[PDB]
Order: sequence, then structure tokens, then C-alpha cells
Amino acid sequence: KVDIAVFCQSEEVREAVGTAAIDRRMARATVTVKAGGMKEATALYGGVTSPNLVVVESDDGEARLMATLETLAMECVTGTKVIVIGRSNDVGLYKKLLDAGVSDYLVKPLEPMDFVAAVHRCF
Repeated sequence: KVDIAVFCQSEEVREAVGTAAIDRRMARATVTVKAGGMKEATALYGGVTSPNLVVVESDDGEARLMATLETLAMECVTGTKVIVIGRSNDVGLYKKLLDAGVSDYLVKPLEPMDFVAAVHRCF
């Protein structure tokens, strides 16, 4: 069973992610939703081993998003996949993230099927 950890602030993300977790296509995964974002994820994975997939909700600028992702990738155990949930719908940003090792980028508003799709895409 795949372990998934979701760090989100928005209720709309939390709801979409929650609806996606109870879906039949998400049977081979255990999703855990935690409050916060990058800071909370980085702080926790500094002491605790990261799960198979870490989903993080971030509204940060390109320069900051890249820097916070470098720091999170340092704490995560090799094999850990990262998905970023953001507000920006930019192809250039999506490309920069995918060249950095992010498995997928999800643009808000998040549909529960977008999250099921993104998880399957990763694996």
C-alpha cells in the first residue's frame, strides 16, 4: 500500500483530496491530510522518514518555491515523489518544476479526479 501525505491550507483542497481518497481507484493508497505547507513538511521530514508521496499546497513565487523544494528534497528518503498544488497556471513554471524532480503540478481549483489522475501518473 502506497503512503500519501498531504500538507494543505485551503478547505477546497482538503475537500477535493478527501473525496479523492474515498474513491475506488485510490484503494491501494493511504492518504493522510496534515495542516500547513512547505515549512510543516520540511520540519516533519527532518526527523521522520518521508512516505512514498508528499503532496504540498504552496502559493509561493517561483524563486521561493524552487528553494523550499530543494530543502524538502534533502530531508526526504530517496524514492519519495513530490506533487505541488498551486494557484499559478503557467507552462514555464510546470516545466521548471518537472526538470527539478517534481512528479506533477496541480493548479487550483482542484477537482477530486485531477488528484486521482496525478497520483496514478506518478506511479
